[PDB]
Amino acid sequence: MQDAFTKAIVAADLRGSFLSEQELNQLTNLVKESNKRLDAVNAITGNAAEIISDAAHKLFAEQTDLIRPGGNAYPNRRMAACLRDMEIILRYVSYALLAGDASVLEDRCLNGLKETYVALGTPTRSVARAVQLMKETAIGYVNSPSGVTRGDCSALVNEAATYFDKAAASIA
Amino acid sequence: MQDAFTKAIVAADLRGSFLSEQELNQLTNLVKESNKRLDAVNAITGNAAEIISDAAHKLFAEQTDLIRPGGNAYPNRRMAACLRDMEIILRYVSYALLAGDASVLEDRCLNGLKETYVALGTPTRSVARAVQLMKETAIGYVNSPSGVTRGDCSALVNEAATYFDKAAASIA
Amino acid sequence: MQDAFTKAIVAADLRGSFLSEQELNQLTNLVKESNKRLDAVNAITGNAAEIISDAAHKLFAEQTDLIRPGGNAYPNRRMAACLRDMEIILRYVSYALLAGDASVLEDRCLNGLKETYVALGTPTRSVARAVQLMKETAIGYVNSPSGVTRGDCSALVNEAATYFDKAAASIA
Amino acid sequence: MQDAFTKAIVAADLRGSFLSEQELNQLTNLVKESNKRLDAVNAITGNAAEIISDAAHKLFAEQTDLIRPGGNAYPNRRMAACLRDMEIILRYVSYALLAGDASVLEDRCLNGLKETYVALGTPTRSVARAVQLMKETAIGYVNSPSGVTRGDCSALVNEAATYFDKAAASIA
Amino acid sequence: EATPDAAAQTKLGITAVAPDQAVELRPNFGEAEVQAVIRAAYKQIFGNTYILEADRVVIAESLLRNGSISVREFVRLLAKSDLYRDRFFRTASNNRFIELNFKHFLGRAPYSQAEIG
Amino acid sequence: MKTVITEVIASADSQGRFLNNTELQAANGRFQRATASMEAARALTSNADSLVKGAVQEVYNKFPYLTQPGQMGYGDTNQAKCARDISHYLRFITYSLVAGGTGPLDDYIVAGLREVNRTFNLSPSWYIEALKHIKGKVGSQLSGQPLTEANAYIDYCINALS
Amino acid sequence: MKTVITEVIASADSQGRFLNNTELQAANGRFQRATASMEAARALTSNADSLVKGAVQEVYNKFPYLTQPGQMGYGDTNQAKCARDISHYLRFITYSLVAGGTGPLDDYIVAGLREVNRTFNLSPSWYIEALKHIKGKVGSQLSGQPLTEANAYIDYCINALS
Amino acid sequence: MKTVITEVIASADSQGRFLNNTELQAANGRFQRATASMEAARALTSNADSLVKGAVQEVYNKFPYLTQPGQMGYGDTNQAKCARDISHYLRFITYSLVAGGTGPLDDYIVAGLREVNRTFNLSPSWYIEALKHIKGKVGSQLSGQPLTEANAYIDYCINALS
Amino acid sequence: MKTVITEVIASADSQGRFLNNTELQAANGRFQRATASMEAARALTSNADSLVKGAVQEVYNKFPYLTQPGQMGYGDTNQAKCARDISHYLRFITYSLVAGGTGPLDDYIVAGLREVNRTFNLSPSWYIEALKHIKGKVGSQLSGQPLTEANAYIDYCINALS
Ligand SMILES: *[C@H](C)[C@H]1/C(=C/c2[nH]c(/C=C3N=C(/C=C4\NC(=O)C(CC)=C4C)C(C)=C\3CCC(=O)O)c(CCC(=O)O)c2C)NC(=O)[C@@H]1C
Ligand SMILES: *[C@H](C)[C@H]1/C(=C/c2[nH]c(/C=C3N=C(/C=C4\NC(=O)C(CC)=C4C)C(C)=C\3CCC(=O)O)c(CCC(=O)O)c2C)NC(=O)[C@@H]1C
Ligand SMILES: *[C@H](C)[C@H]1/C(=C/c2[nH]c(/C=C3N=C(/C=C4\NC(=O)C(CC)=C4C)C(C)=C\3CCC(=O)O)c(CCC(=O)O)c2C)NC(=O)[C@@H]1C
Ligand SMILES: *[C@H](C)[C@H]1/C(=C/c2[nH]c(/C=C3N=C(/C=C4\NC(=O)C(CC)=C4C)C(C)=C\3CCC(=O)O)c(CCC(=O)O)c2C)NC(=O)[C@@H]1C
Ligand SMILES: *[C@H](C)[C@H]1/C(=C/c2[nH]c(/C=C3N=C(/C=C4\NC(=O)C(CC)=C4C)C(C)=C\3CCC(=O)O)c(CCC(=O)O)c2C)NC(=O)[C@@H]1C
Ligand SMILES: *[C@H](C)[C@H]1/C(=C/c2[nH]c(/C=C3N=C(/C=C4\NC(=O)C(CC)=C4C)C(C)=C\3CCC(=O)O)c(CCC(=O)O)c2C)NC(=O)[C@@H]1C
Ligand SMILES: *[C@H](C)[C@H]1/C(=C/c2[nH]c(/C=C3N=C(/C=C4\NC(=O)C(CC)=C4C)C(C)=C\3CCC(=O)O)c(CCC(=O)O)c2C)NC(=O)[C@@H]1C
Ligand SMILES: *[C@H](C)[C@H]1/C(=C/c2[nH]c(/C=C3N=C(/C=C4\NC(=O)C(CC)=C4C)C(C)=C\3CCC(=O)O)c(CCC(=O)O)c2C)NC(=O)[C@@H]1C
Ligand SMILES: *[C@H](C)[C@H]1/C(=C/c2[nH]c(/C=C3N=C(/C=C4\NC(=O)C(CC)=C4C)C(C)=C\3CCC(=O)O)c(CCC(=O)O)c2C)NC(=O)[C@@H]1C
Ligand SMILES: *[C@H](C)[C@H]1/C(=C/c2[nH]c(/C=C3N=C(/C=C4\NC(=O)C(CC)=C4C)C(C)=C\3CCC(=O)O)c(CCC(=O)O)c2C)NC(=O)[C@@H]1C
Ligand SMILES: *[C@H](C)[C@H]1/C(=C/c2[nH]c(/C=C3N=C(/C=C4\NC(=O)C(CC)=C4C)C(C)=C\3CCC(=O)O)c(CCC(=O)O)c2C)NC(=O)[C@@H]1C
Repeated sequence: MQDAFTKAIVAADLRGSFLSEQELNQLTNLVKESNKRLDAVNAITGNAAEIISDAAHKLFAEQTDLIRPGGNAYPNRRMAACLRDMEIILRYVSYALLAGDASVLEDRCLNGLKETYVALGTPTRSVARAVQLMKETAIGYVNSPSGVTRGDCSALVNEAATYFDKAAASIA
Repeated sequence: MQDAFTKAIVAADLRGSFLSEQELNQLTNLVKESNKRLDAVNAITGNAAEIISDAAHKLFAEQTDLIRPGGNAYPNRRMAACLRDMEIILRYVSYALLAGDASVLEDRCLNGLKETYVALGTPTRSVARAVQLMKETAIGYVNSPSGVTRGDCSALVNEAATYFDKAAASIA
Repeated sequence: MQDAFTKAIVAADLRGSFLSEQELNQLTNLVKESNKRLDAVNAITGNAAEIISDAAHKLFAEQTDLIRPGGNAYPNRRMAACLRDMEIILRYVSYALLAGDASVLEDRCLNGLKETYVALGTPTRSVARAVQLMKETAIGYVNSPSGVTRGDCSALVNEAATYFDKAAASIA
Repeated sequence: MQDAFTKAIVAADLRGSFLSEQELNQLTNLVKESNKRLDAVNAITGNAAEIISDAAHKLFAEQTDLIRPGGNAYPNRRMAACLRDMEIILRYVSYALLAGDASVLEDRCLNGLKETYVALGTPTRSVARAVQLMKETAIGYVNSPSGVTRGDCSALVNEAATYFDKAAASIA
Repeated sequence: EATPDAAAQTKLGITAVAPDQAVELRPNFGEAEVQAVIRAAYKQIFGNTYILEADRVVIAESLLRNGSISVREFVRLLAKSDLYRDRFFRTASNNRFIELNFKHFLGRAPYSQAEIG
Repeated sequence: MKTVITEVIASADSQGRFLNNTELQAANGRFQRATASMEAARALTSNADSLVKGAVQEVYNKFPYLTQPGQMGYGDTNQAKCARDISHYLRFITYSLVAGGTGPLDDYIVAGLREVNRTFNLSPSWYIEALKHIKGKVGSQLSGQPLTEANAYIDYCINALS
Repeated sequence: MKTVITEVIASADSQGRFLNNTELQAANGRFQRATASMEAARALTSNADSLVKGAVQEVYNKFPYLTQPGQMGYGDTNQAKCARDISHYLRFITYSLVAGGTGPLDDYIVAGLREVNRTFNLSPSWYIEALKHIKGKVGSQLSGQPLTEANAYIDYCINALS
Repeated sequence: MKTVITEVIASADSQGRFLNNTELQAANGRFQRATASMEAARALTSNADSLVKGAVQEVYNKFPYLTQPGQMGYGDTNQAKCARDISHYLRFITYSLVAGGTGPLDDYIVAGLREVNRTFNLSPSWYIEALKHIKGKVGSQLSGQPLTEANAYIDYCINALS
Repeated sequence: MKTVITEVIASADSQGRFLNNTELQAANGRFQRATASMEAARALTSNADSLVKGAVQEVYNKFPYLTQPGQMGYGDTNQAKCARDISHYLRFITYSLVAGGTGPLDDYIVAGLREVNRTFNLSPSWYIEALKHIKGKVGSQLSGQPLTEANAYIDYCINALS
């Protein structure tokens, strides 16, 4: 795979050089945030089930037709898939969040997804929507925990967002 | 696969005919050369390791960038592949030489090799170069043995060349 | 696998020694007979189908019950197997004959054969019988060929026998 | 798999009870030693290659016959296997050492090994010997490192021994 | 009389293989990831026998990198190998061979005498 | 059983390599954390009982009808079982804290959870409440990292149940 | 196509190894044999026709009823076919002699032999006689190794047919 | 590339499960160590050159004959290469310290090491000395955990080379 | 063990067919060659010793430093081993000549060659010289095909070693 550290390495390698002092300071800083970073991840994983459950409810309240005969979330079999997919995307996002890098998400998960959805006749728009619904709920937890030392997580929060968005975009 | 004999057959088959006397005489004489033919092959196989070793040295002295960071023969892992490939090509060439037919070399190795190399970002030109470097060294041995009955191998030598060249061309 | 030559080697190896001059002379002699040896094999392979066909007829003339309902060669399905088996055994025997060594026959074919037959309820006795019937027919050809230079094949003939017999014994 | 912690759990489970306060204090203490424990492992892994190399030399100086034609370590192929085996045994031992439990060693590594050795004809006693030779060398490193904070590792050292010995015994 | 869960496994030493981890080759696989599938395949497909440097099959595993062939095709190339023949088939009887092929190709053993036939 | 330590061994073992720095780093992580984990376990172990009572109880408040005759919550046997079960969940959680991995939970509780529950018509919902109620209580006796750990594991089950 | 030369290449190719002494020895065997083989082919090629006539004929003597109306041997079309077919067999045999392997035979004649023959109700027996009759004639024009070779291939078919 | 973080992701990913407490514990380990690791890298990076000179040199003392004409150590080109190579080893080591895993080492240096070395007749021995000499020098500029880390990685190569 | 004869059997066996002309041709090759092969073996076997001394010696000339104290070439034990080893190479070569295939070489010498050599730090180079020196001497006692055969096998090892 790849992640923040490995990435920087690789770049450095092609230049053929030791790591720039500047570049170290990216990583040095990254370390400092770790604890925050971790809690963020922990928050998602802890609430996973819920995040999804929630998003779904809202998705189906909005796009009633998905669950009507002839729609894409009907019948049960399909519905199941739709739920499963949402979850997966989430799973990956989390992974990325820990790594500190989109890659894993892009390569295992997002790559080819649009086209699949297309071929099946799944409405990409709706998928994207779901992803956002998820995003908001997820942030909700990341950003409002209990028994964590109070401080600023914004930086992480935004990066989280981006991941969700890469997803939304590439699917859409 | 195919070889000189089989080939002639197949042709004859489509005409629907017994082999022409003329055609037999190709094969008759082909047989006569066997012994020479064999020794030629034996010479390559016997010197294999060296042929490669040699060619490589020269390849890297010329195209120094291949072995610099960012080049295609760096790092070790890649280098290894590059060596391996050279060898393979050689192996097939030899095979052809015995068969008395290009086919085996082209079908097993050359068909699609270029494209592979391209997709990877391997510089096809350099590959081709290597193949030639090999060619020259190889001929060197074929043509200058010791303790073999002295005689004219030219005919074989040229055919050898051609095989190498088909390789060079299709890769390039 | 193994054959006459390889075998002698292996022995020599454990002693840790170069091959004894005496031992070479076994192999030297063995070579000389080659031509005979080959023709023998050729004779079997050439007549294969027949050898079997014949043996079978005789087998069933003797043990009528095998082909009666309740017997082991009935119904068709079983009959087929029985024929198939005979053939195989033959095939191997031939192989051995060429190698100049029982091994191949023992390892691929004879090893476990009895027990198989037992588990199935195949009557080992009858199997053995078949093998002999085959033996005699086969020798018949080996020993009476057409267009071959006349001389003494006895030595080979006997070795052939032995192979057949090893088979008969281990099955039985 | 299993290790020190997991094990204690399982015991507790069969009693059907929460962990005894006394029992916690075993684990609490075990933790405290971690750092020592780790360094021990690190020492083995760091010296691995050599440990083996060494042991081998001594093994073959003692049991000359293993390397003589007819012995079990001759020829090359066999020798190679023997070296691989030594490494595997070592590898496991280390694993155990980290886990703080024999199990892993017993199940993956030692389980079946005697029987294998028997089938091969490999002399179990010699194997055991090798294992010991290794043991001593290994301890050597564990116990005499450089740049580590000075203190007492005995406790660990002995446990290491035991692992080696379980190996020796079960093979033998 | 109490047994730890997974006592049955620890007796019979099937502990490692009972639930068995699957290895999957994934897209844009790394260089270490492929090395691990190869490692796995040679352990299962070959027998747990030792593959020495010489033994390894360079051409087949080169194709596995760069996704020319899938792992299912990789396994097929391994199974048709001097090396697979030399071990397994050439020394075995057809009953021992077929029973070995079940196992390495599919974890199960043969369910019935018909399958062998 | 999945703990940090077992995993790295496993991974090392698969690749066929010695434990190198990579894995030890990981192990170190487990050991540093332990101090907090262990603390949490001591706290749960002590208050066990009280937590259990409280939970069982809660469930009934949440689902009054269970206690009516002809229901599942009704008649002591069932209540006893209900208690027992929750005890278990707790027990395992402690275990997992100490073992430093979900392993204990996975193998005892989670594996086969669904089918058991289906065949005996135990509603996941119930368990969940139990847990939640617990989580809330634990959220007093503990604090900082110790707390954090406790939660993680408790949740892990919630998610498995749901 | 299976000839000596192709096989050793194949075997070498599979293992991924250079052609070493082992294989060349084999090759040497072929090509040494060729001289005899080639001779045989020249002999068959020349007498082709005459061999064919003789064979076809034979078959009819052997199976008189074929020539009766409503049978297969009856009416010229069929006779033509019958001729054609045998020609083929012969043709291939020559090929195989020259190629120095059964290859040509296997791929043209043998593969699918059964089913073809079944679906069109060609009786193997017939072909066989043809061949035998041939073999007998060839047993005059040739001698020594040349002969031996001719036989081998002719037989090879007999066995495949039967 | 194998680092702590990538591995746990991988393992999680294979099973198809979310990152649970087990893995995070591990990650945490990596991050705590980093501070020491990073320090070590700063130290090697700075003294690089000097380490390299010293090493190359050493090798020649250890193997005088290399510097004789017609040998490998002889003539500047070779010396240049020799330098380059060791630089590389070092470079990668630093990388690995920072990445917190052997990953970088494995993929650049180790994979294919053998064959390269065989085909160009580089004796592992040499490299080894280089490393050892280095290790000895590093054993002054560093101390405590930073040191320990440096060693680990340096060794890792020794073992791979041997 | 791979000899011509074993291979054709194997190939025949795989396809599931009787040995047909194809294979026999090959076999014939092996047998006719044998006469030369056998001759070569008689020649090597006789001069063995002398060849060995000469080789060992050579190696030392080529690599003087080996004989210095604290090196591998130094002290009789090592010299004895060195002798032993080369004897082996020779022994096997003879075997292979007689067996008519590389088989004997592959299984004794080649398989596992690398790792052995790595673990004990035997430099392939040495062996090679030994062989070369040998090859040169053999290039006097033999001539024509006998010679050719001898070379083939000798080389085969050179290539395996390198
Ligand atoms: C960010 C979204 C929210 C937030 C986070 C936050 N966390 C800390 C500090 C820590 N959190 C952890 C978490 C872990 N460390 C581990 O090893 C693991 C896995 C086993 C976890 C879950 C730890 C240990 C710390 C340090 C000590 C502590 O008491 O927290 C902070 C403090 C800043 C820092 O980086 O130390 C913060 C701010 N707080 C919020 O308000 C955000 C919503
Ligand atoms: C060396 C002269 C040049 C060079 C070679 C090079 N090749 C690769 C990668 C591959 N090469 C092949 C090709 C073959 N494999 C086969 O099976 C056959 C016969 C059909 C051939 C000829 C393949 C399969 C690959 C890809 C996968 C693999 O590594 O095996 C590389 C490595 C590229 C990479 O990204 O790892 C290299 C270096 N390139 C040079 O720099 C030289 C000029
Ligand atoms: C040609 C590249 C160079 C050359 C070859 C050459 N060879 C011969 C004759 C023979 N060579 C062989 C060799 C073999 N026959 C085999 O069966 C095998 C494999 C086991 C080999 C390797 C043989 C046996 C002969 C026949 C006579 C002999 O004793 O060598 C010649 C002479 C011409 C001929 O065809 O007989 C020649 C010219 N020597 C050269 O001059 C070329 C540089
Ligand atoms: C014929 C002379 C007798 C006969 C034979 C018979 N055999 C079977 C079944 C099998 N026989 C074998 C044979 C072999 N297994 C090997 O591995 C080898 C060597 C490579 C041989 C020769 C095997 C594998 C089977 C089992 C598979 C199968 O059932 O086809 C049968 C069928 C048994 C049944 O009940 O279906 C028979 C009949 N039996 C006779 O009556 C003859 C005396
Ligand atoms: C023995 C069972 C019967 C017999 C055989 C026999 N054959 C020869 C001589 C030869 N036969 C062959 C046959 C082959 N050599 C090959 O290479 C091949 C496969 C490609 C075959 C089929 C050859 C070439 C010879 C040598 C030439 C010749 O025909 O003479 C003999 C003579 C003895 C000898 O060669 O030393 C004999 C006896 N003849 C009998 O009397 C038996 C019935
Ligand atoms: C025991 C065989 C020898 C010994 C060990 C020893 N080690 C320490 C202390 C530490 N060792 C480590 C090592 C690690 N911790 C990790 O997290 C990792 C993996 C990344 C390693 C390799 C650490 C961090 C410590 C703490 C600081 C320190 O170096 O002291 C001690 C001190 C006692 C303690 O409880 O820590 C000792 C004794 N020393 C010997 O003399 C033995 C031969
Ligand atoms: C070396 C100290 C001694 C020695 C060992 C030895 N072993 C073999 C062959 C095998 N050894 C094993 C063992 C293992 N497989 C495993 O996975 C494990 C660990 C879990 C072990 C220990 C196996 C399976 C083999 C067979 C290898 C194969 O399949 O090819 C040999 C070689 C025997 C042979 O002929 O292959 C040897 C020599 N024997 C000694 O003499 C030393 C004292
Ligand atoms: C409590 C919230 C409710 C309740 C529970 C209840 N459970 C059962 C029966 C079982 N409960 C379990 C659960 C476990 N047993 C285990 O072994 C484990 C893993 C360690 C768990 C989590 C099981 C397996 C059973 C079935 C076997 C058994 O006989 O107990 C019952 C009885 C169900 C029945 O139909 O007999 C009940 C009622 N009781 C309450 O009051 C709550 C509604
Ligand atoms: C001669 C003994 C008898 C005979 C033969 C005959 N053959 C056919 C038809 C076919 N014959 C063949 C055979 C071949 N075709 C091939 O391609 C090859 C391999 C190169 C062979 C051996 C085939 C395929 C056919 C099918 C149709 C066709 O003609 O191609 C017939 C016609 C039967 C019909 O009704 O189709 C006949 C009669 N003719 C005689 O009189 C003899 C009894
Ligand atoms: C120094 C200890 C000795 C020495 C070295 C020397 N090295 C080479 C050639 C190569 N060395 C390497 C090593 C690497 N290249 C890589 O890509 C990597 C991993 C990233 C490493 C470690 C390689 C690949 C080569 C071959 C390519 C090349 O030579 O450019 C030589 C040249 C030998 C030759 O060309 O035959 C030498 C001499 N020389 C000394 O002074 C020391 C004894
Ligand atoms: C001779 C050119 C140099 C030399 C050699 C030397 N060899 C060893 C040790 C071994 N050599 C071998 C070789 C073989 N043993 C086999 O079984 C086979 C296959 C049949 C071969 C080729 C082996 C395996 C060993 C290791 C076991 C043993 O003790 O023999 C040494 C000793 C190395 C050591 O570390 O003790 C030496 C020195 N000696 C010289 O003078 C030359 C430099």
